[PDB]
Amino acid sequence: LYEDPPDQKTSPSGKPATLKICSWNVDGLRAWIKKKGLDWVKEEAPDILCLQETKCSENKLPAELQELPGLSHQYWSAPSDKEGYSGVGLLSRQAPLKVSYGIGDEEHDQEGRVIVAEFDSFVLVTAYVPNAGRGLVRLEYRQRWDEAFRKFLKGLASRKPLVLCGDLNVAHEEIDLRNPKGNKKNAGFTPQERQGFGELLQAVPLADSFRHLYPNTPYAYTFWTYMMNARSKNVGWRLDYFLLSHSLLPALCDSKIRSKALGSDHCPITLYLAL
Ligand SMILES: [Mg+2]
Repeated sequence: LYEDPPDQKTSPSGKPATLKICSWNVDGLRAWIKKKGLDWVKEEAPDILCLQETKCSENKLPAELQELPGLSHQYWSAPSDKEGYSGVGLLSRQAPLKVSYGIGDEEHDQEGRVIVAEFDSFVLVTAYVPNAGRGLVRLEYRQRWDEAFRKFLKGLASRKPLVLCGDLNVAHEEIDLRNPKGNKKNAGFTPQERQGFGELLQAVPLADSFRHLYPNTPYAYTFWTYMMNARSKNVGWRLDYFLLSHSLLPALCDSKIRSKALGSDHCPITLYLAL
């Protein structure tokens, strides 16, 4: 019941898109390669690629990344304790003016979850938000994360327009997942997580780029459980977002969900800006 519409590559005022950002929870950089995730990146040819759940360090990266032309500025963050879990990457054609790691809070900065890249007219944040876990074992920690992240982004957005992208591990509203009723007590659709997302949009403020453009479009998901053939059945959740400072809405051309790109239990999302 879902086919992503064609790429809209001009802005509301007819200006051509010039900046293409792709974000993807890859479920392990090495498995993602074995599952032919990198071939797709080459076709998409984004100016900036944000990756979540790399499960990799800046110390143990695959060598294919070094030969990706068009994405030669590469920044990585992995947990401070063990390796093989979480982790994020940000790869850019253009060198950012400044790259920083984490959200300025030691409590929340030990799991390789956030990279901040400052560009000329905007700041890009990519995030892998803590999953509330099986049995919601981490829901209280996730609530702490949500507040600290919100406060961090509010301060960031006070100085420069913000693009936040990544796996935010929440389906905001019922339209954002195939089975809302059955998941209201499962990670990603608890009232606590949904309210945190709503407060994030209102507080910073940020706009949900996809839902701004497609306010009434159902069955549009970016994650499906590996099990039970969920992806072939489109039993999914929209967990991956581009959230934009409002001043970037005149530059917004499109916000895509790359449903057919394989390699992970998430699919990529792609943003087009006329910037
Ligand atoms: Mg995973």
